[PDB]
Amino acid sequence: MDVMNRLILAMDLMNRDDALRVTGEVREYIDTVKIGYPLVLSEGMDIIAEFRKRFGCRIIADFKVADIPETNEKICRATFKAGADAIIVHGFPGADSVRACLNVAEEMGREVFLLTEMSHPGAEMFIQGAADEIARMGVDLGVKNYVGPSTRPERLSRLREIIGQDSFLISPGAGAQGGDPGETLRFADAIIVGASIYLADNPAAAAAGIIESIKDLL
Amino acid sequence: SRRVDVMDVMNRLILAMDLMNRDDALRVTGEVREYIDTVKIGYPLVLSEGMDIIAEFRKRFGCRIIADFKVADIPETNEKICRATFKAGADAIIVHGFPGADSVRACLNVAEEMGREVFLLTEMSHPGAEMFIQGAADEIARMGVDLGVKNYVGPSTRPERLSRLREIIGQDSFLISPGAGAQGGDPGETLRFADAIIVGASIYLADNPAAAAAGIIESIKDLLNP
Ligand SMILES: O=c1cc(O)n([C@@H]2O[C@H](COP(=O)(O)O)[C@@H](O)[C@H]2O)c(=O)[nH]1
Ligand SMILES: O=c1cc(O)n([C@@H]2O[C@H](COP(=O)(O)O)[C@@H](O)[C@H]2O)c(=O)[nH]1
Repeated sequence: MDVMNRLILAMDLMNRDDALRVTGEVREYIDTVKIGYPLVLSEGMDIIAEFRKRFGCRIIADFKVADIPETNEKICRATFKAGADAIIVHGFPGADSVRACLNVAEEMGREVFLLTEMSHPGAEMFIQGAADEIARMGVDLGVKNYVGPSTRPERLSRLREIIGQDSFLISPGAGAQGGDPGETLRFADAIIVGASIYLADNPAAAAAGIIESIKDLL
Repeated sequence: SRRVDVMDVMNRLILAMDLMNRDDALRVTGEVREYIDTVKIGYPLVLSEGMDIIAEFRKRFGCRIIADFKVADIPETNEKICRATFKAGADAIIVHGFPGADSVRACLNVAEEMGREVFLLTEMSHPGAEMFIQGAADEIARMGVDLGVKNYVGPSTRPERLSRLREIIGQDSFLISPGAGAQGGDPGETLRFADAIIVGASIYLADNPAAAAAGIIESIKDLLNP
């Protein structure tokens, strides 16, 4: 997919008015919005349909789907019915769980993003040791879209090595968590940015500033 | 209950209510209410009908509600998810252990503040669980013990693993177990180790869900009470 300015907004405000207002402020800079459970649990799945309709943007549902295959299927169907273009799925529950999501996405013309390694310190306990194998499992499953950590560019490089140059890689952890936009974009196709933008005094200025800092990579 | 300090679950049977429309979900839950007082509500129903389905279940049935949200994000996002869930009236939430201790601790802190419970999911019931989760499961359980977790989830499909998990978490912990029924787990064998079983489709897709629940209860009657 073609993400404008290589920048995806993580819209984790939990109030519909604040979420709509802030997203509107940065819409000229960003055409791809990640909506997760903080906003969806607070305002309902209809918020995905509303965002796509109002903003004419791509919506990635960040649901970190992590259940058994049959439940994963139900979650994916509900999510795509609401109009999401893509869904983020954990790889650690294994290949049948991921395949269930891939099957629903194929049926409905949507994409699965496989989360391979996470950005937070706790990721080092169990996920990091499995991450290379999760990525390889994704390759064998036919996964073309992946998520890996801005906070560990050496791990992004390794992930890129496994998934190849044609796969799409997006990366959270830039800004608030300490990752650097420019360094992350050496390996990832796009960065995900949340609080650095949505908690800024001027979200538009924050977005513009991030974009200026990576201007030569656009 | 098996101990005075653990969650009392009527008939050791928790309904996994994964129907995806309000009318069917309310009907089936109402039909089985004389057998079951504890309902696990997950994303299939919540995404379809909204978090206010929790409010409706509390109103109509007064059942204990476990929000099966398999929380599996970074600590900051986990906190937001737990806050929204308990704000909506859930009694407890289920959290993955695979993302590590800081992510689990975030959920425990919210539960502590809000006077609710966290269940730690240690090993899963489906075959895919063997690829990565099973190899980490003993360590995930020990992590739970180190963090002071009292409530755990482990697989009905593998009682030999439940035996081991019960060893790690001890007799003073509360353990519930999905995979009984549809996925092939046996209720009686599972209840050797688990305090309660979770059952979904073999009840909610039955021609007569009440009859299905009653049949499960009859099959485990020697294990019921207290
Ligand atoms: O490994 C990961 C995977 C994520 O989806 N995320 C998500 O990316 C976003 C990061 O937001 P922020 O820029 O405010 O740190 C959050 O929505 C978070 O849940 C993450 O931080 N790390
Ligand atoms: O390891 C696990 C953990 C679960 O929460 N579950 C959940 O338990 C329920 C099982 O339902 P069923 O009896 O229809 O197989 C589903 O809601 C599923 O998401 C599971 O099956 N295995």
